[PDB]
Amino acid sequence: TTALVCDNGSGLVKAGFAGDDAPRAVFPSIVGRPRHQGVMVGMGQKDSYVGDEAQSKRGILTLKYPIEHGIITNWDDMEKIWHHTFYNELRVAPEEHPTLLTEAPLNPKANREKMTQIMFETFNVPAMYVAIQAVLSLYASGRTTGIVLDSGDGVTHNVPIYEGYALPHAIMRLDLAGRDLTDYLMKILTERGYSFVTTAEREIVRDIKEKLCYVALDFENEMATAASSSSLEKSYELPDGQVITIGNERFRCPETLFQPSFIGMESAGIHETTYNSIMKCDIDIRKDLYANNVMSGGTTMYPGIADRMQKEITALAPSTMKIKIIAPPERKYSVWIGGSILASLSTFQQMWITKQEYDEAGPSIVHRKCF
Amino acid sequence: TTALVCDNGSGLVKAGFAGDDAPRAVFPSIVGRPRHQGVMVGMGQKDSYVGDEAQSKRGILTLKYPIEHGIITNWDDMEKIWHHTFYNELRVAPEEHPTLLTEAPLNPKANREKMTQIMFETFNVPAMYVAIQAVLSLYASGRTTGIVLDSGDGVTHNVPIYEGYALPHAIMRLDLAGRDLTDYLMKILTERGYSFVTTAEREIVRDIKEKLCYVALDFENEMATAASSSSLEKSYELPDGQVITIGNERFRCPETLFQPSFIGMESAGIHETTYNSIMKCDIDIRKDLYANNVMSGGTTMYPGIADRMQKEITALAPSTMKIKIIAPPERKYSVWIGGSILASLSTFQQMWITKQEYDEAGPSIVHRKCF
Amino acid sequence: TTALVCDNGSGLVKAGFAGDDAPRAVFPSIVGRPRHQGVMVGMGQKDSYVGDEAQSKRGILTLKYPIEHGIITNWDDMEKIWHHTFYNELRVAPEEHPTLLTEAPLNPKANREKMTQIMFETFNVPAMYVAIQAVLSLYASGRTTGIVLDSGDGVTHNVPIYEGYALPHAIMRLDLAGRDLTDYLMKILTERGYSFVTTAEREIVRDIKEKLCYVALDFENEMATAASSSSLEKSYELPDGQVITIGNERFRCPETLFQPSFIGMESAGIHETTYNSIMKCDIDIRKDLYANNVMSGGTTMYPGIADRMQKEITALAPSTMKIKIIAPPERKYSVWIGGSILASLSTFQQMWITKQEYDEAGPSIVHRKCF
Amino acid sequence: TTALVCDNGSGLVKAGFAGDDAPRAVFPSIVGRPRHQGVMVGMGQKDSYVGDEAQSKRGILTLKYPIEHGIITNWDDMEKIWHHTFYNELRVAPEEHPTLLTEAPLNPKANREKMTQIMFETFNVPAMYVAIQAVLSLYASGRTTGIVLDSGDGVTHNVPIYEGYALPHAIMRLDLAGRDLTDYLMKILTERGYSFVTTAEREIVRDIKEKLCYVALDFENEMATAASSSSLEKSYELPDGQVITIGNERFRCPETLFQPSFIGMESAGIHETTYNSIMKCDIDIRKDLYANNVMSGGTTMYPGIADRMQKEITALAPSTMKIKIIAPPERKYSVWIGGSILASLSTFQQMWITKQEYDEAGPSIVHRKCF
Amino acid sequence: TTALVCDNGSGLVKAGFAGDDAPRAVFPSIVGRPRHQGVMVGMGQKDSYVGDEAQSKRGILTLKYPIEHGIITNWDDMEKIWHHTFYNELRVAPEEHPTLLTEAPLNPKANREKMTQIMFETFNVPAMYVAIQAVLSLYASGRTTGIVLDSGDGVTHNVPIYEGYALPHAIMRLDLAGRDLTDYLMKILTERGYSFVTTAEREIVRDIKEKLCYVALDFENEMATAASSSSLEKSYELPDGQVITIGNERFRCPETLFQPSFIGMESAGIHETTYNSIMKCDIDIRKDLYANNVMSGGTTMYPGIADRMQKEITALAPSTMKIKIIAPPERKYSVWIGGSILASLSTFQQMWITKQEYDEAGPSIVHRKCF
Amino acid sequence: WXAXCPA
Amino acid sequence: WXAXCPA
Amino acid sequence: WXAXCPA
Amino acid sequence: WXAXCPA
Amino acid sequence: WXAXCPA
Ligand SMILES: Nc1ncnc2c1ncn2[C@@H]1O[C@H](COP(=O)(O)OP(=O)(O)O)[C@@H](O)[C@H]1O
Ligand SMILES: Nc1ncnc2c1ncn2[C@@H]1O[C@H](COP(=O)(O)OP(=O)(O)O)[C@@H](O)[C@H]1O
Ligand SMILES: Nc1ncnc2c1ncn2[C@@H]1O[C@H](COP(=O)(O)OP(=O)(O)O)[C@@H](O)[C@H]1O
Ligand SMILES: Nc1ncnc2c1ncn2[C@@H]1O[C@H](COP(=O)(O)OP(=O)(O)O)[C@@H](O)[C@H]1O
Ligand SMILES: Nc1ncnc2c1ncn2[C@@H]1O[C@H](COP(=O)(O)OP(=O)(O)O)[C@@H](O)[C@H]1O
Ligand SMILES: [Mg+2]
Ligand SMILES: [Mg+2]
Ligand SMILES: [Mg+2]
Ligand SMILES: [Mg+2]
Ligand SMILES: [Mg+2]
Repeated sequence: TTALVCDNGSGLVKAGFAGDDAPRAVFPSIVGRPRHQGVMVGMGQKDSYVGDEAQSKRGILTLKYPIEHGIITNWDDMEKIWHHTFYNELRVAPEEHPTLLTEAPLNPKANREKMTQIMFETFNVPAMYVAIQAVLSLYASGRTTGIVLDSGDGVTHNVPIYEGYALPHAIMRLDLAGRDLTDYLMKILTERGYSFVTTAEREIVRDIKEKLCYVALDFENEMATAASSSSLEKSYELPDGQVITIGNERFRCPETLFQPSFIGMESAGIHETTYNSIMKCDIDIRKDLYANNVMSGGTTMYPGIADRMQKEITALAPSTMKIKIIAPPERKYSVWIGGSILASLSTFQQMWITKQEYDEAGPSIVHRKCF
Repeated sequence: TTALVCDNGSGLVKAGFAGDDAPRAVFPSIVGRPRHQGVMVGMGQKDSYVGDEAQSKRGILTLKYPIEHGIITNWDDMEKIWHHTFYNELRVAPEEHPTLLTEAPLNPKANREKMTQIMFETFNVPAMYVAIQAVLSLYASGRTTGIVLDSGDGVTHNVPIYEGYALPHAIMRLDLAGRDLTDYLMKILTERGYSFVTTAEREIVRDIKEKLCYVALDFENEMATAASSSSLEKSYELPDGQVITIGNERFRCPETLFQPSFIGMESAGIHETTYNSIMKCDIDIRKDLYANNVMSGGTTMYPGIADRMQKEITALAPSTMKIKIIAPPERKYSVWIGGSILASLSTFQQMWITKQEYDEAGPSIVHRKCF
Repeated sequence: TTALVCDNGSGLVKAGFAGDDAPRAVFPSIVGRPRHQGVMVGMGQKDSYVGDEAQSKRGILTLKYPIEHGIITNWDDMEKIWHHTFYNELRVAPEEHPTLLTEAPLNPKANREKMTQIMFETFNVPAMYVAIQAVLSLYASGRTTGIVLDSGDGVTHNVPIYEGYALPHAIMRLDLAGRDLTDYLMKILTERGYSFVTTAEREIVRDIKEKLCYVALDFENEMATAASSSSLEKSYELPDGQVITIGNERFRCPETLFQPSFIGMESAGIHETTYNSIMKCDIDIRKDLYANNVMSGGTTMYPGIADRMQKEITALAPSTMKIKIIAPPERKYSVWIGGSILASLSTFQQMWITKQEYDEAGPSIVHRKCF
Repeated sequence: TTALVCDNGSGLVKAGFAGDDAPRAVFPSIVGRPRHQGVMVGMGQKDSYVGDEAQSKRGILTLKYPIEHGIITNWDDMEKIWHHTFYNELRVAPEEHPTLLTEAPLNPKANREKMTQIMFETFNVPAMYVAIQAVLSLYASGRTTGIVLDSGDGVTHNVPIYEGYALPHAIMRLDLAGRDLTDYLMKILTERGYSFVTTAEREIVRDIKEKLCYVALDFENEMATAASSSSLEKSYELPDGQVITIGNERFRCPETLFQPSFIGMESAGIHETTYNSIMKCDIDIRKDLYANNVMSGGTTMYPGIADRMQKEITALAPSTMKIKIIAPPERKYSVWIGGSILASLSTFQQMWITKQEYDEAGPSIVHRKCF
Repeated sequence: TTALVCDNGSGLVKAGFAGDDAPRAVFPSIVGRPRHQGVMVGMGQKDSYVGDEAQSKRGILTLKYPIEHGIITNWDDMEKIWHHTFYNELRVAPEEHPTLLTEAPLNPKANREKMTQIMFETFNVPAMYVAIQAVLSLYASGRTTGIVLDSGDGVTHNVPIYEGYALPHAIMRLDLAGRDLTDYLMKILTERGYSFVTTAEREIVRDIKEKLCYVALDFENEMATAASSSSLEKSYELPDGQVITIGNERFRCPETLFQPSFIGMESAGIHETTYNSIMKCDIDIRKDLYANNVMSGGTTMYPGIADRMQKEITALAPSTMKIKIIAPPERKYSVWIGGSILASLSTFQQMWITKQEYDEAGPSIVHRKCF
Repeated sequence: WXAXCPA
Repeated sequence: WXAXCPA
Repeated sequence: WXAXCPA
Repeated sequence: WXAXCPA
Repeated sequence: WXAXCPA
């Protein structure tokens, strides 16, 4: 009578039921394995931990992300996460009803192939569909025209859509994403005088980022200010009680999105990419696209990021254009929300790939029945 | 109790009811089909757009003109336009009352044949009549003697009429028309430094032409002036906010009508053709024809075109002749207006082709009952 | 020891030497000028082409006929053709010996004046003579009494001759000629659904006419037949490989000679004109004239034209008259042949206009020594 | 005593001396700038690399193409390339003798203006001339009539020429070119499972294309075959030793030329454009144009492209036409070769623009003395 | 007229003059303080010993290393060592001429800040410069491209350099270093049956390591062999005359570099880190980097370490790559040697930070003038 | 059309 | 260019 | 991936 | 001509 | 250091 909706992308796993206005299962896509000799007999432990388990005992566990840059690499672990998701988190047998999976655009074909197969073979899912995340963001916004900027953990991408009719030749994909920012920050902190190198420590850094970092509207003068004022400095307490103080790193990390070159990322800045996608669209619709830029994903949560995008685009764009950055509260869950909407849509029903069809056509059907 | 009157020619479609002093339905004869993959399920879209719909979403749609040079080529699309015209624009069931259609002189027979049939078969129109557009222009002017120059989008033609009694051997037909001027302009703009190649872009160019171009009375010195003065230059804002500046192209495009050779059009200039039609008339009436030259159609809207015609004819014609170029405001709708007049004429009633007659004689009746 | 004989009339130029039984130089009276920008340096081209050169490259060249309706209008080009004729075609220096030129009766005086002068000034021709083409046709036939109907490209005319003693008051001249038929046909083809408008295309049409058209002996029922049978239809391959099909136009064009009104030509039909010329002759010789009607010129090549003339005259003429239409094979070259004969005639010698005489009397001599 | 000839178009730069049968300087039109912090003092490096230098160290350098779609955009870098060309490659002082430059038809006027000026100001070149590349291709072929298809890196174009006399109204220009194919291929490879995003990586992709891709004569069944057979698959070794395997992408990329819509390119396919250019020519010469289609430029090197063109045209063209695709070995250098020929032509000498003339008329002379 | 060059890193202090081919001052970076009650009045002792003094009387002294993991922690003692270095060892007043200091990449900013200041305040050094040790190693090798592996006492790091242009985003830093190996070995020896716990004893262990340990090329079978053969066992005489015998510990300690997990070091093995640094470099230069791997520092002295690296990399790398491990004699002094070279380089001169500049800008200049 | 022009 | 394309 | 990046 | 027709 | 390690 319903369907499962989930954001099986990088970073976090979001899941719930169609029609729900919020995911209930929200936890890290992390698999952990111990790297020390277990001693106490009777400890009652396992050789694999997932999500919150992994975070809870990260000082012992070696943590891995099955998903890298939106690509599933460790299929065994991937399977485990889904297993956990369905039974431990959602408390539901997926075999009973259809599931909506999502992905970033432009992934190696095989990624879809195996996803499809697993759903049919391990989970024996009644029906399934793979959707592009950017598209889902528009459903969340309730708009048919705009440019979706989905910037998650492993991947950032741009999909211009005009009353539907997505324009594939204008889709941009950028590797530079939250995970890279995290890594970069670690190196910056070394400069400041703090060392983080274990995987657990990496996660701590992530926590820091998510709380303290913000986007400057004038990076140059932001640094000028930082260089002469403790007002930008801010303290933070680490898990063992130590207190650290962040200086100009608080905004230097975010800046990377606008200047990828900081990490050797040859590619253009996020606002240039955005702009370029528009440039690949016909002059007739460019205006509308400027009107509806839509933010989406966890990295769009940095304070001021909207304003920075606005400024940057304003500069690149022609004058008297209505540059509007749509960036609503809860945009962190945009995609998942859109999924709930789409799944609840009755019309959508005829897009499901059935097992029947799978059996007859094979896994290649995902490149024909499903967009 | 009335009748439909329409200009089903190239370019725009004009339509209204007999007795009306202006057409109410005025929109492009354009059919649009999407050329991108529709993605958003529930978008509520169609596989075919017409007129304003087409213009509105031209950045997505591939736009076509069913009519080329006054010849209907894509009958399916033609039908669609008429369908739209009657029900979406006019909001009237054509089956209820007679319709006046028009055409340029000297069209492939089959053009009339199919028009007639469609009206009787698809629309089941009570009665119909096909009129030559030039003739209608005189009714609009209220004159029985003159030379009508109907210069539309796909075709330009000359019909000398003397108290009725049109002279068929003197009718001239010229392919060079507004659509060609548009195309030519596109190439000229390339020189200036602007590229327009999509169909949507073509339409933009058309818009430009209609606003900025004008006719010089001394093309040679007009260029001499342009070459040394920004006073001829004029800015224009494109749909995406970019601003362009037009130089001497502003009058070079119009000039083509007087020098067709610019586009490889071997044919004589529009004023030479006009003149030649007069030359094919007997000396006794030539004088009167010089007195009443009548402009008609959208291309006669370029500022100064009347004066240019006057000058050119004056040069070719004998001295002391009253060369008068009649070029009233609203001449853009001349034909349609004339149609309204003619249709309202009670005497005219006996020219209608009835379905009865059609059934008995067949479609060939259009070459015998109808002029 | 000999003389040049040529048909310098409209259409084609025929030339050869006196005593020859056929012209060797047979080519179009056409001058061509390029209307496109020459690009390839070293192309080795000229700014003027003649005859076969013109036909060969007619897609590039603008083609003109110096002669219109039997009147030389473009003297420069006229000169060029003669130049070509003498040196490129005949391969002979005309300065060496006398030349016979021809013309249609009733031409503007000046036409002869300039012809004469040019021959004496540009070509320095030893002696010359201008003859009426109709007369020459009789020499070709070997008859002294008859009515010659010379119907060429630009002009048709009738000259009744009775044992010599031509009757000038009965000479008829008709503008309606092959070139007009060609033009008319072009318009008819538009109806059928084919467009021909360039000068090159005009020439193509001419080719078509010359191959497919024929004369009906019952135009009315010919149409009745055509209207219900593909047996009259006939295919034809155009230069670019396209195939066209001609319907009733195949005989409608020829019909114009019998009904000039089709092109607005007020004048009586060719058979009425013929008849009328006879009516202007005294009753005593009318009988003989009916006996010897002589066809002559390219337009008398349409299949059945003789029979049609016969029928038409038979109807107009009194009963029991021997209406005979003389229409021998090779009548297309009649005039030229006659010229060869006349020139070879030794008696004729005393009709030559010498340069001596020209110098003394001036060009006006052509209206006194020469008929 | 001689002259420089070069192909200063997009992609590669070709250069040599007039009379040479092959260019000696053949290298990429690429300028490179480092994007990493130089550390080793004494490294002896520069801030700008050209051609082979750029390729050699492309992993460090940011590579740019001054020329985009046949338009010079980065004039500073353009200058640098020419500088390199003359002194580092050709080892010659250009100031000593005349230079032939080339371009695609229909470029923004200013492009020529600056080229001209630079040659006179930076290089102080004795004389110069700008030629249309298509024209030069005919000189290479030794023909005066044909249609040249010059399909290079940034631009493809069609120029119909008939014994010289190029027909400007029929010249077609198409943005879709080799550089776009390269870009497209990159996206396709993503599907296969390979990521290329840096500029250096772009160049690698180009290399791949040039070695492995070929044209199918039945794209549909080519895919059907590919889908079930490794016989189409082919391995390739990347610079770091990794081996990749190409599947159906090997022919899918080339296909784009026949179906531009793959990259959102609304425009008609290359064979349709070719055909259309012919359609814009008068029926009289169309036949000859079908006989001489001439391939030219690097993209015409894909195996089977000739056959594909032949097939496509054959389908569009009338039957029994001699569709011949001229596609000789070394057609990749066609233009340059033609340049050598033209420059060696002594007649050509009078087409040179001298500095004298430049000084007097100004840079605008390039639009009057030079075609 | 010269400059001081020194390796002020962890472990040992190396120092000499620019242009020297070997350091003359080579002694431990150790400060010693007595921990017993001095009794004999007149003993003539001090409360602080340095280097050889410390080693000589290590049974009494508590020995400390001011430097830990490449970070200066005990600044007072640091100062003392430098003092000793300059006056007791080098016998030179540093105030007279410039000094080159070195460091590992990615150190807490403050480390540089204080170093700079001390040089200017305590020693009043004319000019100074801080260089990255890895870079210096290349100067020693005379190469501009390669990957330097500097593995010292407190820190190991990887810096990929390509014709200069070091790639900062690919620099790796690893805590696992010689000092840790020493510590680990101590624990292993406990297993064998020997206890070492005093700081002096730690130093003894270090001595042992440096003489007896070697790298296996097959750790697994090396153990298999050890387990059944005294041929691997080797005796050693301790300072008090006791003789000990080392078993499989002789190669187990070295192994830790390839399996850091032995000491709880989560981080990847040294060969994996090396490899990963390469992976962070663009495919275009990866080949060259494989060709030039450069060993550097005391830990690269274990017999067979080169071969082990070769094997490990060979396994990870693509086939047919030229994996070359450059590991020349005297690589233990690589950095110092490079320093001598660089300092002697005359070009280098313009990199010196002068006191003038320091006074004006402050210590922060070290992050701008100096790399 | 079916001859000269492309109509 | 300055209009359609990005040249 | 199997080319640029390390996916 | 110079009157009726256009010759 | 002041975080992970004990420097
Ligand atoms: N509140 C926050 N502020 C800033 N960055 C955040 C925040 N929450 C998450 N992020 C970053 O965004 C990424 C996860 O967001 P999400 O969009 O769910 O990724 P994904 O969509 O790929 O699951 C991580 O890199 C995370 O650190
Ligand atoms: N205001 C205007 N000024 C100049 N040209 C115009 C104007 N309006 C229309 N045109 C041109 O005239 C043509 C349309 O006019 P119209 O006479 O209605 O064509 P048609 O009669 O064939 O519908 C188009 O080519 C159009 O661009
Ligand atoms: N075989 C033919 N059949 C029908 N008409 C022809 C034929 N040959 C020529 N004509 C027409 O007759 C004219 C040329 O014939 P000709 O008598 O030589 O003209 P002219 O005498 O004026 O040179 C042209 O209009 C030509 O098309
Ligand atoms: N051997 C080849 N096979 C296929 N494509 C090629 C080959 N060589 C070059 N190309 C492509 O053709 C273009 C360069 O050819 P060229 O005609 O010299 O361009 P341009 O004429 O604009 O210099 C590039 O896009 C290149 O990749
Ligand atoms: N001959 C040797 N064999 C093996 N290890 C050595 C040798 N000499 C020194 N080491 C180890 O290398 C380190 C010192 O080398 P060095 O590179 O000078 O360190 P640093 O560069 O940090 O001064 C110490 O841990 C030392 O024990
Ligand atoms: Mg996401
Ligand atoms: Mg109209
Ligand atoms: Mg004749
Ligand atoms: Mg080229
Ligand atoms: Mg060291």
